[PDB]
This record gives sequence, C-alpha cells and structure tokens, in this order.
Amino acid sequence: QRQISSGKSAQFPVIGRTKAAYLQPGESLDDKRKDIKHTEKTINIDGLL
Amino acid sequence: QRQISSGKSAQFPVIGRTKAAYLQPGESLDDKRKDIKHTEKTINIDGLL
Amino acid sequence: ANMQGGQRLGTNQGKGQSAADKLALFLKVFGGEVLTAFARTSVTTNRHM
Repeated sequence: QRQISSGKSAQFPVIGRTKAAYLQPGESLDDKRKDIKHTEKTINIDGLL
Repeated sequence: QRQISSGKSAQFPVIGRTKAAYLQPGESLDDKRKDIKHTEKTINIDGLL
Repeated sequence: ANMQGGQRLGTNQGKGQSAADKLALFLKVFGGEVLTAFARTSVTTNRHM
C-alpha cells in the first residue's frame, strides 16, 4: 500500500545479487566483472471506483 | 425479547448492501446507480394465551 | 447519458497518431521503494574456529 501522486502507473525496480572472484597479484579487476542485473515491476492505476 | 405497548404488531426494517463500479470519464453516476434495497420483517402478536 | 465534449487529457489525438489508447499522454512515475533481493544470512560464523 504505497502512495504516489500524478501518475498513470507506478514502476518498481529490482536488483539481482552478485558473485565474488579471486584476484591474482598482477590481474586487473576490469578483466573480471559481471555486473548486477536490473529489471522493473509495473503497477498501473485503474479507473475511478 | 423486545417490548411494545398498544400495538397489534411490530415491524423491523432491514437494509441491504451496495456494490462498487468503475466510472469511466464522461459517464454519469446516475446511469449506473443501483439503489440499496429495503424491506421489513414484521412480528405480529397473537391473542391471549 | 454520457457527457458531450468532455475534456480528454489522455487521448493522443494528433494529425497522424492513432489515439486509440485513452491513457497515452499520461506517463508513469517512480514507485515508492526500490525492490531488493532478500538478504542471505551466514550460518557457519560462530560454528568453527
């Protein structure tokens, strides 16, 4: 039960965890990177009841 | 166990429920309005026992 | 019956636009909170040396 103002729909974003790894001496972190996944959840407002 | 004085009968009115509808823009409430129903329950006394 | 000439903010209208969607011009807004993955609890921390 969250509240918004002046919106046709409400968007909720999600975040999707990550995994660790070993860095040998002399290895760059840029060479091993995965990123964290993103996507959205939509709750569109109905008509006037 | 109610009590009355100087009456041949006693009547108990009842009230029903209502429903909700979505009002599209440009629609009047009068067209789709449904009234809350009404009726009565009567308990007429008998003669002397 | 239905109101005549009611103001329709959502309809796209336009010279070439379809205007079939009654909520086209309205835009969604950010929801209240960002959804985050559930926290994972560590169990072995106090169970060994």
